[PDB]
Amino acid sequence: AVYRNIQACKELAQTTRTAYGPNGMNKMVINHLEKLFVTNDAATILRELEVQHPAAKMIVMASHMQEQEVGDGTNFVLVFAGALLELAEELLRIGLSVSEVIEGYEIACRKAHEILPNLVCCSAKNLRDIDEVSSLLRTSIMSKQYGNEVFLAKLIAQACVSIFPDSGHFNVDNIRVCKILGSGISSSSVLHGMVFKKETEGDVTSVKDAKIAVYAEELMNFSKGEENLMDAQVKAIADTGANVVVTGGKVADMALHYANKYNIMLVRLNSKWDLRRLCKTVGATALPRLTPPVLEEMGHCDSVYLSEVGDTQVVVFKHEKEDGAISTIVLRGSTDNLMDDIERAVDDGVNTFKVLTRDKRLVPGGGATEIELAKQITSYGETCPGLEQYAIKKFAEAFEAIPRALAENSGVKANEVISKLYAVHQEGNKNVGLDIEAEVPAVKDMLEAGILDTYLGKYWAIKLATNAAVTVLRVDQIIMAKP
Amino acid sequence: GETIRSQNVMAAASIANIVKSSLGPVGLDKMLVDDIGDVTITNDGATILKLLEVEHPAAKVLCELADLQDKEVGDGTTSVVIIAAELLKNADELVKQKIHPTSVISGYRLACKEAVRYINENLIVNTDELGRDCLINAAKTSMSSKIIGINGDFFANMVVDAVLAIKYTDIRGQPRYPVNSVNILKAHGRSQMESMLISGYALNCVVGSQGMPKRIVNAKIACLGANVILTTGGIDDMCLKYFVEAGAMAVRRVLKRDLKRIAKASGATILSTLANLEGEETFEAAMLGQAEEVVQERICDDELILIKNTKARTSASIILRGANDFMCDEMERSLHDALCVVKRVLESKSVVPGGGAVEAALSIYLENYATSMGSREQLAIAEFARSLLVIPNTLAVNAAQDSTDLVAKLRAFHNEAQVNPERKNLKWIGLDLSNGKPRDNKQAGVFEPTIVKVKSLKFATEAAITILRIDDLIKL
Amino acid sequence: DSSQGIPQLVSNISACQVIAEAVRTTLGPRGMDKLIVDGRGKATISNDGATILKLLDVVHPAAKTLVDIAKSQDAEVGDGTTSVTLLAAEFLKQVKPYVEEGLHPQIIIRAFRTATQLAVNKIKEIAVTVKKADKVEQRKLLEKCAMTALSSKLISQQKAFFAKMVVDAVMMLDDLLQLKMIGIKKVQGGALEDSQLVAGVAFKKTFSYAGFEMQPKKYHNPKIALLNVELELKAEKDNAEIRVHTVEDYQAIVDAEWNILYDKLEKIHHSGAKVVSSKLPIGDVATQYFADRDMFCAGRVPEEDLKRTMMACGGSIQTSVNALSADVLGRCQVFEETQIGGERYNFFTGCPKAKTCTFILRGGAEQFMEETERSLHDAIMIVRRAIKNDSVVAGGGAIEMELSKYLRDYSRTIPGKQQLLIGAYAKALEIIPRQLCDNAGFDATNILNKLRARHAQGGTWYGVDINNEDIADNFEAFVWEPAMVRINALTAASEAACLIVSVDETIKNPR
Ligand SMILES: Nc1ncnc2c1ncn2[C@@H]1O[C@H](COP(=O)(O)OP(=O)(O)O)[C@@H](O)[C@H]1O
Repeated sequence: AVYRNIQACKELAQTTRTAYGPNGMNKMVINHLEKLFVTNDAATILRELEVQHPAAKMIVMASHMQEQEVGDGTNFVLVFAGALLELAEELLRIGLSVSEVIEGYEIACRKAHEILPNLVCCSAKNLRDIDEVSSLLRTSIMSKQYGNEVFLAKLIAQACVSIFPDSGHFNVDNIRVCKILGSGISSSSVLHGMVFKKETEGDVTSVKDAKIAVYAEELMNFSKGEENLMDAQVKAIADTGANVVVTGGKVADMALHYANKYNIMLVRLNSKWDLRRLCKTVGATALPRLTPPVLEEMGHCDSVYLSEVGDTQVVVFKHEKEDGAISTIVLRGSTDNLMDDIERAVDDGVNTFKVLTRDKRLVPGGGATEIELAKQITSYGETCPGLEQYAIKKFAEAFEAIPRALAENSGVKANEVISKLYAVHQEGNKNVGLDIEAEVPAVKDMLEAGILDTYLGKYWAIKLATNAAVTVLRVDQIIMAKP
Repeated sequence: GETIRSQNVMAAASIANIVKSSLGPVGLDKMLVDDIGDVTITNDGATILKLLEVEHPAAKVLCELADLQDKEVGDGTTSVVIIAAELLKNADELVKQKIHPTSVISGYRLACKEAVRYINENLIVNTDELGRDCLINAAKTSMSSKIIGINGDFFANMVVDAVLAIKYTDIRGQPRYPVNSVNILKAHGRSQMESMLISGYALNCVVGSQGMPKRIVNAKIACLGANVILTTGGIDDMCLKYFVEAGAMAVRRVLKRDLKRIAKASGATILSTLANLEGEETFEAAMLGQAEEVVQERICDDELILIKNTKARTSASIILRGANDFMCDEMERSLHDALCVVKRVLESKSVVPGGGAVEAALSIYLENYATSMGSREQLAIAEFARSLLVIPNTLAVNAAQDSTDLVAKLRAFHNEAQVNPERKNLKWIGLDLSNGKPRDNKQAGVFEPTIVKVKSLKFATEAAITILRIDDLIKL
Repeated sequence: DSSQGIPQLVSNISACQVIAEAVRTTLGPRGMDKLIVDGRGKATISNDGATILKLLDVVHPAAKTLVDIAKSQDAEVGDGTTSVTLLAAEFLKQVKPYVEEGLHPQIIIRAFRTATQLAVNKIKEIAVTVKKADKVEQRKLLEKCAMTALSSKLISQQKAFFAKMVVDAVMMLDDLLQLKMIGIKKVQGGALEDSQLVAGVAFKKTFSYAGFEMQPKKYHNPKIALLNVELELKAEKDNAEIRVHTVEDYQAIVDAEWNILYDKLEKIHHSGAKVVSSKLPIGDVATQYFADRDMFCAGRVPEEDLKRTMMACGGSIQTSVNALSADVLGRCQVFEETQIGGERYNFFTGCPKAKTCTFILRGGAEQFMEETERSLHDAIMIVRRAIKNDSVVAGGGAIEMELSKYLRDYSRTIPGKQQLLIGAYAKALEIIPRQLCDNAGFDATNILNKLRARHAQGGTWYGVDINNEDIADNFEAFVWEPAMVRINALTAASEAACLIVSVDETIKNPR
């Protein structure tokens, strides 16, 4: 019952085999909440595509580890692992054992970790400039949202440069993205602090308060008593001194009058996820009752005011006296489906440089370093005696499936690409990757184009991918139990 | 009916898929399993249709399609079936778009009318015979796919010298070249550069007795005091001793084709018997030859009696010396078949560059001609052009290349020629079937006759009109 | 529930064809109607592409893609969704046999984005701006275009008289033209020549209660009260039901009930509302209150006309009479009850914010007045888009043929895989002028085959004549359409086809 596990993981790769690269195909994602989505992100497929075959889940948990400590290489987990087991079936057809093949991959993983630093050609300059971040973030824009290589390269760079001076404090949790209905990507902008699209309900312009609190005769008597009840609540807020009150629910017409009576800025936020962002930044939590005057659950902010950017009244929550490391990228888009696809490409770019906060090392992509890595591992496999030759030799051919995906997804023949990728590297022309062109099957230097991946990303992508192929091959039979 | 015509289209659609990959020099073969059980594998598409026996009335139209093309032209019959096969696939789509077959027939006949005109406006005349030579280049490309290419200009010049010395009109100022050609033989002269071209036919026989000489410069050649005697009936031992007394070089048991080639080379006529129904006469000065020199050359294990400088020969003889049996045998057929390439080009004098350039260049002119006629004839003439682009698209697969790329690079070069006649634009460009790229056929030498491309488009269009003229199905 | 590869794309290709076939015959002015029935049995007969797809509600996801793309068409242009979904699916049909030939779906996206950008550049090349051509007045040329929209209609005989009202109806508006501000009302009786144009706000006025020879209609500076309260004595919503144990108190129960209407109408006199345009009916007793108090009233009006009056006088619709003040009341110069068509009608003329108007339709049949409403509304659109966008092109399918000539002639000199893909993109653009012949009953074979022959000779503004079964110069025939419409429509079409071709697998979350 071993091949049934290989056929299970083989099918999971063929779905994301086409979503790889910039010319990859989109996916008709039907959400469980009676919603329709269209994208080409491989990470979102598995979240919705419920693969119940537990043999393939080991590859998914490896892809989930590709989200921790790194934010790229998800296709590497599914493609490289899926190609490893496809060729592993060719070995067992001859009559090889499972342990010798596992041990051969355990050795090849150590040989691959030593060749990758040799192929590190260039890296970042560590200047904290906008041209440095935008020029290198072109790799994150690839295969997540094509065509916006110019727009998002500078937009993402503007939010990270504000935090790079805070050495060792750059995080993806500090960059919260917002999206507003608009014409297109041209109306996008970048702002500091937390910016929310909802306008200010009150007529208060600016306030530097730190206290931010997030939340027939008888017929006319109780109707006016409610007006005294609401006034007593804003008076309770005035007793606390909170000039900025963030409302999670609905606001009465009389509350707008009392909010301006005591000079209290009143802001409404219907989105719960936007309210959760305030819990982790200023310290103010959302209380369920009608405005509890709890001075302990109020946050701390140096300045709060209303702004208008792109013809949209938006409230600003920045920190002038403190250091400040929060940035908000406000994108504009007419279609909510495609507008969210851009939101994911932004998170992919923020996390790419979050790993570059460590030792900055980059490797060219596009089939350049993967064949150079497969060319050197094959050299160790030819001279290394013993029965490990069949596993190490095929471990190099597993690296070939990735440029084969870049070839087929680009409409280019897969065999002609690898034949030319091996000829240029036989002559020593390193850093030569496949040129993205539907008509030109030729190749060129990717370093001259400005395509550079993360050295620290390929490490964990090759390790988690090979360890998953070991975990799936060690299990030769799946047996059900009833607790 | 709409479903009756669909069955005639799907019927003929499968006949072309059987001989689709069999066309071209790198075409795929197919098995011919007869009813007994014998399997036969062939590569040529013409014989496939001859033995392809499938019961369908719509399919037999394509069987007789090649029979008429086999007698007049005798080549390229497979490409005639593919053109008509794809035309009905598109013509049925017109009927699905509420188009009557009558309007499609008249549009196809005019698309065929202008197709012959645009071919005639892109013809080339017989040239490269005096003053200029690419016929070297025309024959050099004919032998590029073999090991003989190591010595290009050496063997390439022997092709031009062997095809030019065999000139003879013989009919009303026709001149073509006969089916008979130079006798190519092999030798073991320790090298390939020792291959020599002699402008005279050599007889592969022995001189008989050793006492007589192997050299004679006599004019009289008796073909049955002539010294060179030839007889297929056989000469007796006591009879040959009398020729030793006479001084003649007799040869007995000679083949009729070798004797007739000498009678044609020497200007003689084969004499069957001496007795003129009443007596006995040698027929002196009646059927004797006219030659200047006759000598036998020392050849390895098979001597050749070489005759040189006759009155009218139209023949030659080349000796292929080499190092090993493999080196000499492979260059025999590469030398005889590559010679047939230029032989037909120098004969049938009105030729045209082929190699996919004809059907591709015609797809541009007929496209614009559809937008000039109108009146329920545009979509018929417009789709006739798309049917012709399948021939270079088919060869794109047989050449193991991209199916869509080679056809398009070929059209863009011809389109620039129509925009303006400047020399910057590429004109008369084909496709290299051996490499899978564009290639200028005027410099490469990929020529074809005029009667091939013209009659193929007529027979393919006329047969498709017959299959589409059918509009009923009766079964008794 | 999952599937990918070549055959998965065919399911989306053949699925989009069914959506186009559902609205294939609705393109054009003489297109066929379609009938859709809801759960309540209400049958709606119409040929509007946006209303058909809004009620079909196809569960297939591929069909939902064309609906969202057409929804944007009303935002970027305003109308013409039938041309979007039809042209969006035609790209998918011609590329169907090429998907099975072994070609990748992504290669077609590089071709469509090439041809889409090439066509927009050619629209601006042939487009001609017509502002003061031959120094003919814009009011004169616009009427010549209005008669063309009403040609081959019910009022084709006296279309010269109707054209004066099409252009003048828009001239009374501000610089920003808007069709929602324009109302059209039908009046039973009268001939086609007896039609009129009202620059004010008029309503049906189905008020058939008593109160004749009273309520003086003429006012100089009246105050328009937009109420939503019923002013009937024994009103279904305003009533009283008290039970007491005293004989003399039962009289007071009718007094307190009598005070419900009396006190409510008293605030109307305190505010000074001389004209009351109410949604709910007004009883017979309240009609006499406005008569004795020197006021006018009129109920039984839909909510559509109250909003036209809200933005016309500059007031605001209020629910009750308590908040009735000058801040929500209206104002006009001339107000008078007319007897057009024998029925009584009211209209407010001379308001400061008179950004609306009303068209009175007359005729001996209700079905004739409905078709003229859409024919007249169609003539306003040609006059509307001609004013806002002065750069127009040869409409009526003339421009689709020039694009087919440019993109095809350009693709011929383009080596690579883009010749059959842009060539098929050009062959797909010929379907709009092919289907308008079918949607008008003409033989599309003789027109399209003869239409393409003129463009090869140099015809750039020759297209399909909806009236006669022949070819004519659509630019000289006042058959104009803007450039941005054809530009914004073609890009949305390729945006729909490229989004469908980019999708290769269908995924369904089991839940
Ligand atoms: N235009 C391109 N040129 C060269 N390589 C590319 C291009 N687009 C994508 N790639 C390759 O595709 C890989 C995957 O990119 P990305 O989508 O960011 O990660 P993931 O596939 O895990 O989401 C990268 O390693 C990169 O080398």
